Amino acid sequence: GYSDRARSITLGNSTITTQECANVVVGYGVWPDYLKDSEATAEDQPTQPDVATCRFYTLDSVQWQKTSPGWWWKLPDALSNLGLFGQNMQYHYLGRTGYTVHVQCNASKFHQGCLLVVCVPEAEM
Amino acid sequence: GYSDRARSITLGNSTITTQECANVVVGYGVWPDYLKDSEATAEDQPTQPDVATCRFYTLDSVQWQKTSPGWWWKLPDALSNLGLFGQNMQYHYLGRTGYTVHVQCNASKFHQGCLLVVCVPEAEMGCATLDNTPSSAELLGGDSAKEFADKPVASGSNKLVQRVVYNAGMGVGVGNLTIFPHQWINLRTNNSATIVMPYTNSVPMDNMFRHNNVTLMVIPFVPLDYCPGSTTYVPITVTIAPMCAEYNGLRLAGHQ
Amino acid sequence: GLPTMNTPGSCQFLTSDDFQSPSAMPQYDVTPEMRIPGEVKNLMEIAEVDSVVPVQNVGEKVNSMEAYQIPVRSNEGSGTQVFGFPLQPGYSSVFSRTLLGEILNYYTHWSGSIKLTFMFCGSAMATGKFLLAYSPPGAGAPTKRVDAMLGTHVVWDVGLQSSCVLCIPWISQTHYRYVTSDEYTAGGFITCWYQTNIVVPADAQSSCYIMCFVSACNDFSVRLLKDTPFISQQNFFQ
Amino acid sequence: GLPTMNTPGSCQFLTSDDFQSPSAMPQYDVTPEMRIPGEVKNLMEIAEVDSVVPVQNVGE
Amino acid sequence: GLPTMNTPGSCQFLTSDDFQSPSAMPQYDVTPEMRIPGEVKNLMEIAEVDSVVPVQNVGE
Amino acid sequence: GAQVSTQKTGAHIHYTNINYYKDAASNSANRQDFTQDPGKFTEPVKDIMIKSLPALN
Amino acid sequence: GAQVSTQKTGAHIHYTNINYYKDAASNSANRQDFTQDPGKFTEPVKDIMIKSLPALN
Amino acid sequence: GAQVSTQKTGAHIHYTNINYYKDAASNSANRQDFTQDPGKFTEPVKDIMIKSLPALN
Amino acid sequence: RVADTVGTGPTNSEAIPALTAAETGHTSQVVPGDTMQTRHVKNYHSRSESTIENFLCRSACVYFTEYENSGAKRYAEWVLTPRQAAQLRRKLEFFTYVRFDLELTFVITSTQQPSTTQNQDAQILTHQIMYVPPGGPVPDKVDSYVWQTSTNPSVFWTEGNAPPRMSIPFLSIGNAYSNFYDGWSEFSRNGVYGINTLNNMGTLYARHVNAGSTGPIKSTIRIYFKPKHVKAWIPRPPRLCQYEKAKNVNFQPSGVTTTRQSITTMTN
Amino acid sequence: RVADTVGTGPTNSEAIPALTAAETGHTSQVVPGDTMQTRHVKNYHSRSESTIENFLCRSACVYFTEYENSGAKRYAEWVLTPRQAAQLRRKLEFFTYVRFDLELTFVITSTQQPSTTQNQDAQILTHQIMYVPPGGPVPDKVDSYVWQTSTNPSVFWTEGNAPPRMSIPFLSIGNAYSNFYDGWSEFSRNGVYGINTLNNMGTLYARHVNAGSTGPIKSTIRIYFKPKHVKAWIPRPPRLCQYEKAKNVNFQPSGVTTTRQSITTMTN
Amino acid sequence: RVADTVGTGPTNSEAIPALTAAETGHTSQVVPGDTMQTRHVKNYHSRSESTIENFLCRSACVYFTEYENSGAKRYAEWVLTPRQAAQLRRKLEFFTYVRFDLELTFVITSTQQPSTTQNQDAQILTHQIMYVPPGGPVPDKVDSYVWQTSTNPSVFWTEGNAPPRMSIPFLSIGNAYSNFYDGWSEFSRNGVYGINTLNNMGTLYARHVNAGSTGPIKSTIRIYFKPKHVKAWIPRPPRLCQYEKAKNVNFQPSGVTTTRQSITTMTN
Ligand SMILES: CCCCCCCCCCCCCCCC(=O)O
Ligand SMILES: CCCCCCCCCCCCCCCC(=O)O
Ligand SMILES: CCCCCCCCCCCCCCCC(=O)O
Repeated sequence: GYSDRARSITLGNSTITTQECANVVVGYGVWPDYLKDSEATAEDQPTQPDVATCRFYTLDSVQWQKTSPGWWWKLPDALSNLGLFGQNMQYHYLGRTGYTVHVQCNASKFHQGCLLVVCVPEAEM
Repeated sequence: GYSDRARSITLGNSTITTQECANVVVGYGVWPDYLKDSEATAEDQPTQPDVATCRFYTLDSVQWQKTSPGWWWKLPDALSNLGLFGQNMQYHYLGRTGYTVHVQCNASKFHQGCLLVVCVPEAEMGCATLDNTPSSAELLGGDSAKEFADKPVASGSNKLVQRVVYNAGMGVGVGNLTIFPHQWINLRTNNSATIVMPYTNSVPMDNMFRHNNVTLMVIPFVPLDYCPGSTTYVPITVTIAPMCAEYNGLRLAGHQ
Repeated sequence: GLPTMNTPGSCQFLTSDDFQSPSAMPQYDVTPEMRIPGEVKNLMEIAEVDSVVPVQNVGEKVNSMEAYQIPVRSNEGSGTQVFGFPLQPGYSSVFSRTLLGEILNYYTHWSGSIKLTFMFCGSAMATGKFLLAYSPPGAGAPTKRVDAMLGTHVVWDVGLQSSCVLCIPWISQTHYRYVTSDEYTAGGFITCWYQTNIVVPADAQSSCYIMCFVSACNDFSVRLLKDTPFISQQNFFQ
Repeated sequence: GLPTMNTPGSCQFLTSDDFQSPSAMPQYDVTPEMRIPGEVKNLMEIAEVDSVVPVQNVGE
Repeated sequence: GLPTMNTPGSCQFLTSDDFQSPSAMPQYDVTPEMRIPGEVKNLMEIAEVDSVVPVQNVGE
Repeated sequence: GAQVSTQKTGAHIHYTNINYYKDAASNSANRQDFTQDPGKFTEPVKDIMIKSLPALN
Repeated sequence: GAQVSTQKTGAHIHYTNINYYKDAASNSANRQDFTQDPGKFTEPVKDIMIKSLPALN
Repeated sequence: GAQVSTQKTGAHIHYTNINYYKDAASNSANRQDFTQDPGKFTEPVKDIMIKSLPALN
Repeated sequence: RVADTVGTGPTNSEAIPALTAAETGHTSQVVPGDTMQTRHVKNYHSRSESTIENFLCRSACVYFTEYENSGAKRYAEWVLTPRQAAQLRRKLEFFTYVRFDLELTFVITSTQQPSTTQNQDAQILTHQIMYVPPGGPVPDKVDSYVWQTSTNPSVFWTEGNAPPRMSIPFLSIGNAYSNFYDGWSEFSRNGVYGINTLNNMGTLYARHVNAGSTGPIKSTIRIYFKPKHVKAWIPRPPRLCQYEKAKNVNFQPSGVTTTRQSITTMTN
Repeated sequence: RVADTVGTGPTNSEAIPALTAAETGHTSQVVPGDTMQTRHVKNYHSRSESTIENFLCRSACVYFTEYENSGAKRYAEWVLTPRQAAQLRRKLEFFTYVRFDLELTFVITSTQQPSTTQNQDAQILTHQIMYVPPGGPVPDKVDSYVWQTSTNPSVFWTEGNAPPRMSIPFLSIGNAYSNFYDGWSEFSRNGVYGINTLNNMGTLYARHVNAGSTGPIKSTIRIYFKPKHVKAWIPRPPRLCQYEKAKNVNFQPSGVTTTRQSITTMTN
Repeated sequence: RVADTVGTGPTNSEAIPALTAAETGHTSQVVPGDTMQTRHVKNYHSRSESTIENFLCRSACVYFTEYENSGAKRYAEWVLTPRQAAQLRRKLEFFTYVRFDLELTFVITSTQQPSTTQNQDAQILTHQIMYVPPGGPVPDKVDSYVWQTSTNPSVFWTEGNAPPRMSIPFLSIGNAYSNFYDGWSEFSRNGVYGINTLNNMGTLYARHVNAGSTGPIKSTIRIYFKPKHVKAWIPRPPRLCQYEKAKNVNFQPSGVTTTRQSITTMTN
């Protein structure tokens, strides 16, 4: 049999494994797909890098202290300088993409705490 | 429903229970059985003691310390003095048997370590003096376990075994011992290790005193550790069950 | 007399030849066969079995059981490296003495994918996350987790199942590689990094060990049988 | 023993001969073939291609 | 001339070999066979017969 | 009683063989016996282990 | 399993061959393979050029 | 007129032989003639002796 | 033929092919399309050189020894034993038990010895090699009666042609040749320990049939084994250490492997 | 069989078979019956000697080297490489990539060296040739253990009979043998440049098994290659210049061709 | 194939397989399952090496003799008789009468003799062997006319190649070769007694056809017999004693066997 805690995610040449995880949250009920012809506007032919751009990029780690207010990341800017994703978004004028965010924090059975992870669309500050 | 960790083994009048165990290792894919007629050589009728010989015999325990090179046991010799198995192998000339080895070590969630359990067929060992071959008192110690060494044994004019551990006494690389049937006891996961070895040999039967078919080696690849306040005495127990044991060539008692 | 003609290559002793010869013992009854467990029919049934890798072959560590241990403790930082070695399954000291390496030495060419299994051997209270990585050649070796994240990597989450697998695939320009050192057929680099940290409670050891096992996948193959450069002798043994 | 007779021309090395010889590497797996442009099957496929002629080969 | 190749083990005299050789006396009429009691076809027809054992082989 | 078999050729022709001696111990080596079964060593466990399943459940 | 083929004779007879070794790399050279295709080199253009036609029209 | 016979092989393949000389005294030795009859020597008595019976009755 | 890679795509599931448990003594059967995206590849490689018959069926020199046409050492003797040469010994010891036919080839070569004797005009030398199974008489001298070979197999070879070669069947009272033996000869658990206990293979003798010349000549014979029709059981780890004697498994302790500079160094 | 001429007659048309345009990189396929009147000829000539298999399948000496039965140079070594002899090298370099089996033939011949040693009466010499693939041990001396050839292919040859000959299969990690390589070994675009980068073929060693005599003897071995089952791709122009080294394509600039007296002279 | 043991159980009956009477000159045909309990065993052993053809068909040296290229002993003669070598004689005498074809093989080897003659440069030696059936002329000298072999079988052999070998059919005026004869040649019961009476086999002569050199050379010829298509009758006990002459059965009295210490000692 299998459990709901264990879950592996494969993308490109990257595999993420977890043995203690909650159910995956899929957006607003929608799975990221490609732009259709009855919804497009730009006439020329687009380029899909696929494996070179759709893979797991890890960022720097931050330390969780006993007095940490919290952190945030502007998703498109965060990867603007990583691999071929940044290069394709640097040589082109228009782009379109969805995301898969995995946040990881491990501690023992004698630690306590609770972190809220939220993907906020159009967070104007 | 049931889990894969729990497993009970019944043999004779002995039952072994475990609640945290890995899958059982069955030899080279073969389950121990009896000798067939198209494969026999000795003409007379053999005697099968069954329940009296095929049961779980427990040996002495050894202590796992923070600096233990490892232990080994010559399987046939280890039980040559226990119950009716020893008596039948003492009154007969030829014998044939497989084994079921269960090694047990329990510790808490705050202990760490890893032990390799390997059943090595025909583990011929070497001597510390290139000139001679080792003694029988050095190779096989009955009613006890034989300890490895962390440093090479000195040479000279003796008959000592080269008990260096990273050479396994056999003059090989120890990390390759996973070519034989094996099982790891990891204190954070495993609790015990079961191995069901069949009869391996190049003849249909053999004398059980002057030849040792297999050998049980227990080596702690990762040392034992804990923090001050937890239990410091951690033993290791070995239980061997003969399987499909038969004997041929009744004679007077003795081994000469 | 049937007229014949001898061609170049007669009365020569090629050690790898296949002929028929008269028997010295004619009409000899051979001992019947019996059933012995563990019959081998190919050398790739042996190389396909795990064996422990001596990653810490540094200094005197080769003369103990410490060569097989990879030390991993609690670090007051993040993204530092655990180990690294090149994908040279028969030439590098990390791999030349394992079952796979030993079998590879008797041959000149190899091909196929590689399995690296890692077992975590801490306490049941220790938790961690690691980032195993393989980088094909063309650049150097990665020197930070931002350079190793860009290759073929797995993120190993430590808990319950204490064993993860990193499969190194076949990414070559040729069908085969060389078992000896050759730049034209360079393999790449294998590294491991801290993903988050090893976290433990009080009264528990903050220093653990990892172990590595190497084996071959179903696509593995070898060619050109040769002599092994390991065994040697000065005079006939007695 | 099948009675035979050797004829003139035995144990000689004619460089343009066509025989069979024992293999030094028995049961060796040869690398598979791939498709390469421009396979040649005759030398007259090359001579049938133009090439520039040095007619003014006079002096320097 | 059928092209051949000699292999290791030619012009050697293995005492336990089994070949054919030219006859020195060609077309020789061999004496006919007669029936003689006690034809042996195996050495184990002889070993299967009793014989007295010298158990008291002590001294003179 | 000639035996015709296939030759070892590349991927992507036959040969003939006759036995001359009455001892089977004089025949040529059995080079083409490509049969492998690694299951005796790689997976010798009593219970089957599905690859895409938790080894311990 | 003998192979009978035709001999190289003049214009304006057969021979027999048997393979003795199980390695295809021991056979005789492939002398009679008279197949030519000069079109890869003499005329490698995209558009066909009729001989009795102006090359440039 | 080749003679195909069976080879001497173990328990638990054929060979071919041709005669080249017109004298039968040149053929190979008759190695495979496994026929035994020990009754001429072991039990040469006039009256049959049943094994499980008193020899003298 | 090796397996062919299956092309896979992106996954998001509760399946865990990577996560396993190595304490069960079981090797993970994970393919590369389990931890990444792959393409369909048609593999054509063969495992035809890894077969035990191909790995072991090659001639190897197991011994060589000398004798002379005059003087003291007039013949040569050698108890048959392959554990004198390191290469074939280390190849066989990969397994615990083996069972094969044998192909013997002998390379006999003579040399003229330095001396002051004059008018030397040598005739062709003929050599005799004789096998004595355990139990038969032995040649105490060079011109003894034992060289009549009434029953003992023997080969007469005249210098100048193809090397002598014979076929030996699997000669063993047991069901397989034991490469290792963990026990003694006597029931008293003392005496000969190890594989020397099962080494009852016979003896090989060699001599010159004629002296050839009036000057000295030394002939060396090299013996070559070649296993055929091989069967093998219970694979073992490789030796690693260097061999010391031919009768036992004695060794000198050696390090696991050779070293490098650090745990992060990509250089030997 | 070559094409047969078609008989033609007088023409007066707007067809232009002679007029073409050579700037298209296309060779004109004009037959003689396009610019003149011809007769019907039945051609019977064959193109059976222009085939690559017939053009390349001929034995050629690619190297020869010497060794002695005494003294310093007791054995000979040679990294296998055909680019030492000019003839076969220039034949192969007609194409960019080739793929063939090989037929090796060895001509070993001995000579007696001048010396003052007396009473020389030599026995037949036996030679050993040994192939070591890249990675295996090498014979540091003449009587070393490596000559046991447990796995390494080797040939024993006694002087006086047919030359030794073997068959080698297409040994390459790639799909074809590259006659030219425009690149380096290192990704840093420095180091070894050219085809020496792909020359990983092994080494060949040769020695005397016995010394034979008490006087000096020098044996020379000549190696002969013979490609079989040839495939070739991408024909190149011929060398024209004279070769200089075996590892690179270096040359000394030479004139296009040899000269004559004027543009109208019909004499060399 | 040997018989297969039948499994038996416990018995209590008036049958008596063990009790017999050996005064009847009959061997008891008791199997082990008659005096104990047994198991069923499938026997696969063969009696294929105990056959008389396999026991006797092996070449054996029956004689060797010398001759020279100069001097007195210029040729060699030998009345054919196998009773000079002990091994084959003792094998045949197992039976009273035999009947077989023969395979003859000759090992001729030359040696240079010590002498003070100089400038010796020998040419290849050719030997002649000639068989004279009883009644024909004999070679009183080396260059006599009898060596023309108009009807007498003979073999010419040049030193350096395969040993000469021929096939002889069963030559006997009787129906079988008698290994023993209890009688005389004359009806007067005096004269030649024993098997020498039936030894009318012919004579074998050997010589050098050319002298080869100007120095001395001694050639030794060794004769090898090999029975084929063997028939045998009336087995006899083995010799036990040591042979003394070739023409009779004379012996020196010897003890039944070798001794031990007591009737209870388990040691030689
Ligand atoms: C005339 C010469 C005949 C020689 C006959 C030799 C017969 C004996 C062969 C010995 C083979 C020993 C094989 C040992 C195998 C092992 O135990 O590893
Ligand atoms: C006992 C001697 C055996 C010798 C085996 C020789 C095997 C190696 C052959 C080398 C062939 C090199 C072909 C080069 C072709 C090219 O690149 O142009
Ligand atoms: C050119 C040489 C020819 C030689 C021909 C030899 C023929 C005579 C053979 C004699 C065989 C004697 C057999 C005796 C058997 C016996 O009585 O035991």
